[PDB]
Amino acid sequence: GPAPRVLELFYDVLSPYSWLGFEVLCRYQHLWNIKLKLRPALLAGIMKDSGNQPPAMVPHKGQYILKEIPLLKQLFQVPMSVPKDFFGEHVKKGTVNAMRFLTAVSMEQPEMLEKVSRELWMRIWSRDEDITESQNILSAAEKAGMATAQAQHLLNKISTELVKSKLRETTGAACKYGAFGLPTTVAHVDGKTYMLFGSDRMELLAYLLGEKWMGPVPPTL
Amino acid sequence: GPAPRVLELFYDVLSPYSWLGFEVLCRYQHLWNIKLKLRPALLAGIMKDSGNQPPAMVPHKGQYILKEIPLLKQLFQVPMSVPKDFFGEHVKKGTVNAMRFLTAVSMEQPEMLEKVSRELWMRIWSRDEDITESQNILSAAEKAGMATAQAQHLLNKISTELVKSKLRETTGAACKYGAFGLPTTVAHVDGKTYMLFGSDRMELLAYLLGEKWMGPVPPTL
Ligand SMILES: N[C@@H](CCC(=O)N[C@@H](CS)C(=O)NCC(=O)O)C(=O)O
Ligand SMILES: N[C@@H](CCC(=O)N[C@@H](CS)C(=O)NCC(=O)O)C(=O)O
Repeated sequence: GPAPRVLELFYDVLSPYSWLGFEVLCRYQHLWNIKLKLRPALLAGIMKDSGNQPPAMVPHKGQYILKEIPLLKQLFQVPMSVPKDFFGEHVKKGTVNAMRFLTAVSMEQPEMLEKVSRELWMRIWSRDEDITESQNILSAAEKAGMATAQAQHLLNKISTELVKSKLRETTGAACKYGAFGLPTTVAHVDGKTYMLFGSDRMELLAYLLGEKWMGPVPPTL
Repeated sequence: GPAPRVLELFYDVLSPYSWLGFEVLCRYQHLWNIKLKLRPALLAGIMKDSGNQPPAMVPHKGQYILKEIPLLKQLFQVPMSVPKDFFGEHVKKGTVNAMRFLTAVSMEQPEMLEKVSRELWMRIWSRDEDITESQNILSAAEKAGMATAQAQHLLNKISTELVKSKLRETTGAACKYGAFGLPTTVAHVDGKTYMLFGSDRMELLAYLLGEKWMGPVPPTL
């Protein structure tokens, strides 16, 4: 049939909404005529370029997010839980090491990107564990089924210039597309380019794609 | 059968997303076991009684909104078109008048609230006409099917203290629920209270209610 439409998903494991958007597209890549391309980006890098302000700046907005997540995780069926101090410890510690590792993985082990991204989320957004320390990142990759030698090998590269600039490029591409936050999904359909922000634009995306929307947890074939 | 669940929708005709959320709930009040209670509120008051600035302050973000509206109007099937001087004209001015009239309508002519609200949006958000002048607001009420004498009568009360404070009270109730923008929908289900922001949370609202989601334009049959 018709060539699949390419979907570029820009995300940062630091983001709970990115994990929601990510699981939804991951589920639909076996149902819609699409080709999912995972693009590891840095939220901080995107908020920096886009000159975007902290969505928490507003007391009711930040509060709202923390009360919303526990409801959305049920709908989307993603085992996540609001950290003990998200806006404090995880956000300020950062994700550069994680995002750079995922970048290395997308360059050398593209078939593991999905699972390793999921494991890093399981740590920070499911078990409130740390994902800034090499041995922790390494544990995530190993749970994702990656061999210890291979994981360590990629980890050794996150300090490389190839990987460092690959991350900066990938997050610059998202801004060039107009990104101002994550998740950002860019859909390439019949010569057109759509940029959708958030994990609640998957139903609009189906419409633009001419695909059928069946909820965040569509029925497996 | 179980008593219907009350859904409170806070909206301001100034808001294009409030109109989207508004039409969605208006179409589902015939399908879901719910009771829709339209609550006219003033965005500006919500923006103040919460300290939340206009979302267009982030350059990349205002642009996203104006590009997204044309796509969402199709999905939702709502005849809207983006104004010209949205800022130094429609917004800079205000809707205080239109929201006060809608408040008077909700107090004396509750069965016309829906239609009149829909006609005021048709003006500002569909034909880019004005809705700050009495004779204009009047025109909206007439197209809604409201007799000119009745409409004029209500218009004469928008200066009253009853009406003025009713609008302030209603928009304050939104803030007490945690509102930081519009549309804000508050669902009361089994003793629990959910506050959902946006026209893109109806699919989560359906899950919380135990109802079936069938897109922004459910099968009226
Ligand atoms: N409404 C979106 C919210 C997504 C969101 O708030 N993402 C955060 C990072 S986890 C962000 O990038 N925000 C930028 C903004 O709100 O302008 C959803 O339901 O997924
Ligand atoms: N993504 C939401 C956006 C709703 C929105 O942007 N609402 C505006 C008024 S029209 C607001 O009150 N924004 C406050 C904010 O974004 O913090 C939707 O699809 O409804």
